[PDB]
Amino acid sequence: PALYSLLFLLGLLGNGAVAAVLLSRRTALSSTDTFLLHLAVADTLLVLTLPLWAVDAAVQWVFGSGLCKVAGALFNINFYAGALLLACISFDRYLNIVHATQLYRRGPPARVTLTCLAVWGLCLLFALPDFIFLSAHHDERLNATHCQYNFPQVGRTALRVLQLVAGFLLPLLVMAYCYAHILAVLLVSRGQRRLRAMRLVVVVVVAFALCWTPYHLVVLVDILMDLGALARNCGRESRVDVAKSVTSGLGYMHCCLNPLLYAFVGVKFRERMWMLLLR
Amino acid sequence: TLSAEERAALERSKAIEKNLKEDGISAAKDVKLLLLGADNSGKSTIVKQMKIITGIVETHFTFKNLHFRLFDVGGQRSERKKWIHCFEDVTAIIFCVDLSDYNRMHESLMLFDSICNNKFFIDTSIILFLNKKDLFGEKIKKSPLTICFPEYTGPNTYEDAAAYIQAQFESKNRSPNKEIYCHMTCATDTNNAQVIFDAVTDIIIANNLRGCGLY
Amino acid sequence: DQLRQEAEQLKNQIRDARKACADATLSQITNNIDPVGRIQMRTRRTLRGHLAKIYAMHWGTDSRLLVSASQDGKLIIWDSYTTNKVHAIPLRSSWVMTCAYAPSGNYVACGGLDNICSIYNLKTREGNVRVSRELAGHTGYLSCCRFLDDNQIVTSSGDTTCALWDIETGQQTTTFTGHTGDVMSLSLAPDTRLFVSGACDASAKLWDVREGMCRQTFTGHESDINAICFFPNGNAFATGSDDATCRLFDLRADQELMTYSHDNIICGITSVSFSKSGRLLLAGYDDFNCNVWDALKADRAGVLAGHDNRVSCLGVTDDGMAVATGSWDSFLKIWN
Amino acid sequence: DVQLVESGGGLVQPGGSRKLSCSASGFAFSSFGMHWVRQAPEKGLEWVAYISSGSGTIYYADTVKGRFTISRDDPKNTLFLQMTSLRSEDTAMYYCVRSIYYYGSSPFDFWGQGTTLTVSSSDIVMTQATSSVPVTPGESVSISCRSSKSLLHSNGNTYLYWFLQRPGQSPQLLIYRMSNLASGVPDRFSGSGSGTAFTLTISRLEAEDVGVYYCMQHLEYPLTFGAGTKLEL
Amino acid sequence: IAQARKLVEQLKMEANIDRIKVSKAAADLMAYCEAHAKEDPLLTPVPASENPF
Ligand SMILES: CC1(C)[C@H]2CC=C(C[N+](C)(C)Cc3ccc(-c4ccccc4I)cc3)[C@@H]1C2
Repeated sequence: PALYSLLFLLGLLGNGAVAAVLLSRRTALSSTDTFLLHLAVADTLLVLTLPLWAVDAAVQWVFGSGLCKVAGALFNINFYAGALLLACISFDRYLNIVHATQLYRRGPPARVTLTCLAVWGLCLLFALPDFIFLSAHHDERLNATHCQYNFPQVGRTALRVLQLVAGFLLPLLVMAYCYAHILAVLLVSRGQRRLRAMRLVVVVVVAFALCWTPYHLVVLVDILMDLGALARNCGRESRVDVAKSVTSGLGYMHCCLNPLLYAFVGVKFRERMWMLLLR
Repeated sequence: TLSAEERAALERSKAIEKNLKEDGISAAKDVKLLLLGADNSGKSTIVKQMKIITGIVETHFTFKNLHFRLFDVGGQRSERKKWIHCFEDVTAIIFCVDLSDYNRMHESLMLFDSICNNKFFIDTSIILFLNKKDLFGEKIKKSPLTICFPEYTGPNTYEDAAAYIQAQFESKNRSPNKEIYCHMTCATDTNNAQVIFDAVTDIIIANNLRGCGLY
Repeated sequence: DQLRQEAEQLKNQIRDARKACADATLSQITNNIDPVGRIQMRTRRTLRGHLAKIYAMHWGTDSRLLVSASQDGKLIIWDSYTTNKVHAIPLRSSWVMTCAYAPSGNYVACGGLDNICSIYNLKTREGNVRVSRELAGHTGYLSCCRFLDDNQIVTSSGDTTCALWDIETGQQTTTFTGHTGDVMSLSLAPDTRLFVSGACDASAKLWDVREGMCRQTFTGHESDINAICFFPNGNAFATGSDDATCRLFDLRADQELMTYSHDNIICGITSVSFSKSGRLLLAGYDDFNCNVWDALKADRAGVLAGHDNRVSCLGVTDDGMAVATGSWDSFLKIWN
Repeated sequence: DVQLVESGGGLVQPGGSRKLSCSASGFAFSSFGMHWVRQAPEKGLEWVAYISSGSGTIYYADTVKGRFTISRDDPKNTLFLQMTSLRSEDTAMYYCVRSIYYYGSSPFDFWGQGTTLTVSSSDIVMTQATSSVPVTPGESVSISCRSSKSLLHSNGNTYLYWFLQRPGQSPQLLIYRMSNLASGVPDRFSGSGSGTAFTLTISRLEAEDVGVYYCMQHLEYPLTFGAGTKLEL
Repeated sequence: IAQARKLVEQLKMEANIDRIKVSKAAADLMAYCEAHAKEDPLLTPVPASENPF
């Protein structure tokens, strides 16, 4: 539990400072700055539920069905927001580094609120089912009390496939394409800044892949088990649950790391933070 | 805004705001480059597509879906410190040097050192042009490159001499994050706009890396 | 050869006589005057619409209309009360470092690196602003402009020389010489018979507009003087320098009365202005701030924290009801 | 010089339609709002329609709403009025006027020459008590007109305009808000008032001051005129 | 040889001025900023009803 709480403190402190710094500007914010602020807000909201998940995985759910609905809606909204916002950040970097000549502007701040609002609305519409269907169930397999869906097994499979294909595959493909082309362009440029750019891009891609692939891999394993492609047994189910727990821990670790891997490495953000602290 | 005439005044203000915004859009695809160097340095004949337009001279040739504006500040005969900040936001500085004017080499070096280390130009990249190669090759044979640079120790061949000249000019940087795109051009060199464009392309990409948080 | 000795001894006589007058420092007479307290002023208006950096600004004599010059090649006339854009004038050259508003309000002036002072007539029968005259003759950039009448304007350039023009004819009536460096500012006396100019030779001098003669010269700044302004009663003025200090000079005493330095200030002053009474001295620095100085005691009475870039211009309405400041962030802010 | 010339008037049968054209020449037509004002035979001025700069705002008098429509052709510097169904009450001389609105402007300075139209066979009320006022040159004169609402506003500006029409000519602007002298008029004219009572006073009356004086309110649409006061020599 | 000729002449004019004690000159500045002290909106806040902003 100490590591859980330690994860909680760092995540709140990291994201909160990032959100505070960007909100302390008196002028327009760069497109990537806006996306970073939205990602920080979403991740803060998502990590606000960490003790809830820790308690539920520890003993059981004891907070009732209403809190299930509220927490599930919050979590799904912020999860999809984080995924889509990372994809949008990668696309923005691609457009600003691969087509930099064709998108050159003489210092007008291009507004990007449309995409942010669209992403948030799509997240809310995706999370809609949580408000209605998530509840508390008394299982007969584990003799415990967890928060789960009450959809038919076919509905569960459909929802799991939707999660897999709309939270992992599309963001992963978009990020891969964008960052690979960014690397290709940078390696054929001339300057003393391309080295750190390539290193940071590779680090970000590796972090995302190695922090998100495990959880969705476990989800795919469960989908296959529920589709008849795999056999159900006590040992396999126990291993699946252990993998769920460990992968969720890794995901929360990625969420707490996100401020470091996207904001604190940029010179612009560091100067902003120092100026704000001076004031 | 309640009054009838105060309502018409508010309409007029909005019509002005709309025109200001449109003018900003139409003047967004323009790259501003500052021209510097001594006299007779070829700073008036870099790109043969001039289309010009005492004081400040501007040139606004266009090339590859981009509008380039070249500002010449010759003839001011004042202290640069008090008008140099007007160009703080230029994309890059184009510097011209004449390789056939030994007596003017020292003035050019003094100019380059002051500009390269100006507090305002701590981030603006420089495009160094070393013009008039043909004369340099003809003059070096008669006059060795020792009078202008007494510390020169290498051979008296064109390839080595030029590299030393470029090395000295590049030696005044004394700072990171600022690169110098040195190039050698002759009188009959049509491809000078190409050199500026690709160098600006790298300058723009580097700036975006800073804005996009990748640096 | 001998004149050089004569030049040196004449300077000594000036200094020796200058030292005789000084009996008690300004800070030593006004020590028992109660302070002014913390001057808390909050933004009331924010005029936005300028794209590039703003380099100059002037108040209309009616204390309601404004004019501002920006590097984007626009000259905008603002209605302060409502924040409405009365006019927007396109400029031939986008390099503009000054602008002035005529006392009558019929004309407005502009200039910069082009070495030409352009005068625009606002009250035209055709309903659009037109350039009435273009004044030429300066061999360097134009630093300041100030109207004397509807047909007379004073200019200063980096040529080290000021001038007085006759807008009707367009020729140069009088030329003022004596500076050994760029002239960066001037302020017209309230009675418009004398004016002062701050130059890069670290000196300011007082000129007789009618006689074309240098009546006095004031020294003390360690660097160039960036701005200058007359005291409201016309018997003193204040100068701002890259030295990171402001100083108060008296014409009758012919010396420096007080300095406005603080250990925490390192940058140079870009603008200087007084209040209607003359007790507050507002100056704009490069640290993105303006400090209000109790001109009688040289104490920081307040700070106008705002803007995201250097503050380039200052202004106070003839009625003293507001303060306007422009910056390189392309925003004008009115304070009260 | 500034010049507004109108054409398209004449004799039309009742229930027909005509178009009036007002072609400007000599100013920035694109920046000026334009009005239509008509004056039926020896009756008095009456505001008709208004089209703003950029055509954003359009207003009509209640009398002509639905029948008339006003359009502006900026590139060609022309102002139009399309009249669809003309009653016998529309016969009048239609005037083309220009108005520019910004802080401290004179929004009715120049009037067109007018075109005659003949047809075969809530609001603020402004009153001019006296219809005629005999006087001789060199004598001070005073003309007053009241109003229903107080033309004073929160701005402190009293929105009242004084126009003088000479025999056979179009009206001319004299005082544009309550006391401001229109450019070009002699300084002998003066204006004053408070709230709902106003007066225009002339000193050292000349031989060219004979005509009819109209007082108009620009506080809110529809613009309304006075009956008019005539000076007789 | 001639450029400095006028330089000395200017100094002679500038050296012959009937100056006054700084004590008097300083006092006059103090008096002015006090007499016109009630008419300065910035120095003393003006009631919000009379403030155009
Ligand atoms: C949270 C609840 C209280 C309600 C919603 C779902 C719950 C369980 N579940 C589904 C395990 C949460 C979950 C989901 C996804 C991740 C994750 C994976 C990879 C990368 C980043 C992340 I974040 C982590 C945890 C508990 C009931």
